[PDB]
Amino acid sequence: LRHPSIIFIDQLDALCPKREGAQNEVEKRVVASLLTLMDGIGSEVSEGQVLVLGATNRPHALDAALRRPGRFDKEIEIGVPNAQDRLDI
Amino acid sequence: LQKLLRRVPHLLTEAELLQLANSAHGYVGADLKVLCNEAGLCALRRILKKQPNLPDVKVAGLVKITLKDFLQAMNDIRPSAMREIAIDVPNVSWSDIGGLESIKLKLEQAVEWPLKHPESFIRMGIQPPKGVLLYGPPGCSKTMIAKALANESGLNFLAIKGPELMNKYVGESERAVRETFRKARAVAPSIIFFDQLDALNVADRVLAQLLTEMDGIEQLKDVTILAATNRPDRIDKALMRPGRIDRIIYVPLPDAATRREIFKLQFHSMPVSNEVDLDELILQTDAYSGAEIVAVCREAALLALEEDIQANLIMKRHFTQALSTVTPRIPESLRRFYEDYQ
Amino acid sequence: PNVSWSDIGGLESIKLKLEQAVEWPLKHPESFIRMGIQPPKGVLLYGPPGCSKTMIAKALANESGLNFLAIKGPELMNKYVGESERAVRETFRKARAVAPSIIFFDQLDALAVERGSSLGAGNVADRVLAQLLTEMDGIEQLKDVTILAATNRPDRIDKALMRPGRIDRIIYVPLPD
Amino acid sequence: AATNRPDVLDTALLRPGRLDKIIYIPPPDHKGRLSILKVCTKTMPIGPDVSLENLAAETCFFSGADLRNLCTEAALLALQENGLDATTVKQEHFLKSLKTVKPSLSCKDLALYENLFKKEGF
Amino acid sequence: AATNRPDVLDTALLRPGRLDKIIYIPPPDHKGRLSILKVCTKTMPIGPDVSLENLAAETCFFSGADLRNLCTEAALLALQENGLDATTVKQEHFLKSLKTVKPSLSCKDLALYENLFKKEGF
Repeated sequence: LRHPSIIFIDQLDALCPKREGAQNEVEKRVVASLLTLMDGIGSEVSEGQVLVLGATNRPHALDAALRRPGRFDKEIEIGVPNAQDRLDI
Repeated sequence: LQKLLRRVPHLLTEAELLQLANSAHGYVGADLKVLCNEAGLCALRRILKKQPNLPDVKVAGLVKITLKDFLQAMNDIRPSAMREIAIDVPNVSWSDIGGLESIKLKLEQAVEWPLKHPESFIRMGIQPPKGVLLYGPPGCSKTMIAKALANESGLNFLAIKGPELMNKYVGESERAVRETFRKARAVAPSIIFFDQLDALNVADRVLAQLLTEMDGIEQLKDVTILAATNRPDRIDKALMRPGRIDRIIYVPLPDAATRREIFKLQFHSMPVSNEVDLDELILQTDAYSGAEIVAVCREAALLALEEDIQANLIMKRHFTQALSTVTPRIPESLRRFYEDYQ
Repeated sequence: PNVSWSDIGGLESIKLKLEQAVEWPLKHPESFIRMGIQPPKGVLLYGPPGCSKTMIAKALANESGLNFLAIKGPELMNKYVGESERAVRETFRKARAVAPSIIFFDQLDALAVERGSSLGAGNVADRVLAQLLTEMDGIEQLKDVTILAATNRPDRIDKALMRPGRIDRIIYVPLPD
Repeated sequence: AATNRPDVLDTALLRPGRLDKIIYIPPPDHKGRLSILKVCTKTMPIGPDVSLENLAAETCFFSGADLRNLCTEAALLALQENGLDATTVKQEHFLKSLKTVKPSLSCKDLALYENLFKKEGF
Repeated sequence: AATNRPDVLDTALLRPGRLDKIIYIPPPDHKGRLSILKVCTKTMPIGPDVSLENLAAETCFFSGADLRNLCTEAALLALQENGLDATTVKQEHFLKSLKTVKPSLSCKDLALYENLFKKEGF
């Protein structure tokens, strides 16, 4: 409409944990349709107004196809603190 | 890959591309464009990290590619289809296994002789035989015989594994059988290598799916099923019927003439001294499967390099030491099981 | 911590055999082409049960200078199927991102389920083994990652892991002196 | 009706009024196996050194399908040995085929039919 | 967790991390069966003719509960054959009660456990 859209997606793991089972349900078919909107619409037509944010709960339940470069290529690790790191809490 | 590299400069040779094409497995053509984007990015990161730290007027003028930054680029960009069935023409010849003359002619009677010489079965009054069961002691020697038959004269190759299929779920085991026989009939000579089928709820409706498709290739004589097992007892008698599986061939542990041919091929590629004798090595090597005879020669040659780094010849003392470290894995109780069965 | 080679008494001939798979492909490459041998991949260690095999591989990671990563056998078995399948892939990706590294897979004999108790335990062992065989093919030409494996029962290991190119050397460790 | 496991069928089917006549199809004897062998011999060029009476005594605990497999193997062994234009099948081809073809009957299921015999249905 | 048929149990339940330190509850022995009889005959008035060692030698393949049934029924037979007011349980009442209490163990059940005992499973 006027593209102010800062896209943050919560419950990253709860979208599809490695596409679940996909027996009679459409979690596999809403990724490649969304892949037109990002690889195609999220990048080709955005010049900086489209950026997808998402944090993961389980590190070993996300889909491995979402770690391809150009889409979710980088990674910033936030984890346990050190003794000096938990001092200034 | 040769047409996707028509614009990007690279430094790769003919044997370097064939090594990359053979190692790439399950990559569809859409993944290879993503992989060719990542090779140009990772070479740009290598040439900026390198000790030329000049501005980029002519840094990007030359960022040629190697095999090292395709192999780095395959870490992040991974296969997209490694469950789909693909055909191949495998490269194993009969001279690599050792020369198995009598086993070759029994397999040749079921895969070539129904088409090339059909008058011989009619004058002898026997029906031409269909699919062959192979039984023997455990090892990897049975699948190399089936791969070597698929190399000498046509006969493109497809494979189904035994206990993988049984422990899977209900639905996915069904059309995996039907898709294998469909692609084997599109490709004009075909060998369907079935693995250990003595593993065969899940016990019904996979055997029943396999029975109705193997009756479909009854009249078509260009498709041959081949099966291997370690136990001849627990194959059920629905499969062992005249019409589906007739011929039974025994593949033994290697005898005295076969073990000399594996040794003589291996002594060509390595410098062996003239003080050892082959006839002492044949008698001490008894019950040594074919992979273990290759493993003795690598062990004895590595031990001679350990005692001196500048070594030209391999002596008798290393062969005595290599025979003690490598032992036969098969127990001797299973050895007389197959001798009492014969 | 760290254990050096002079802490462990004896076992000096196991050092030269372990150096032929790690340091000798890059430092003396011309000896293998003189004999006609492809240089060996990672090493299986077998013997009596104990803590002696962990101190040998940590002495290799401390002397020449290498990264140490560990995968433990029974801990991959009692997890979820998709959880266990990618823990192998994340470990091989991290051990390839840092360039000289040793992967120590401990207790390989845990990837072999008797055919009973097969309410799921069979499938876990099939999909872990097929992922591990795919990663061993990938690190074949890199000449910088070695897989040391330790076991107590040498005959329950699967036959597909012992083709020439995946695991080549078998080394016997003794009873402790 | 034809079945190979009589043990499992409900006693309610063998009442008078549903299934009356029960016929026992025997496994072959020595004289029975000599006549099964003459059917398979009928289109092979068997030379004048083969005695089927001595071979019928050696073939114990065979069914009819295993005797059909024995003549198939001995014809195929004479194809690979004497050549593609082989004309005769001899006795030593038949003795070598007994080592590969093995019996499928036993005294477990043969004595099962002797128990079932009188057991209940008499 | 306690069970009496551990052949049915799942292998994934018996793993390092789930359930370890398996303990075996021995079916009793002669020195062990003498101690069970002293617990049961503590309250009972026992005459001085009864020897508990001779009863434990004749007792074989008894469980712990069958030793309690033997002391119960031999005490009831003393009330029957010597009236409602009696302070006597003699030795012959115990031997007369061995004809109506039978052992509940055998070598078929006992060698099952000592086979799983041997690897196989546990």
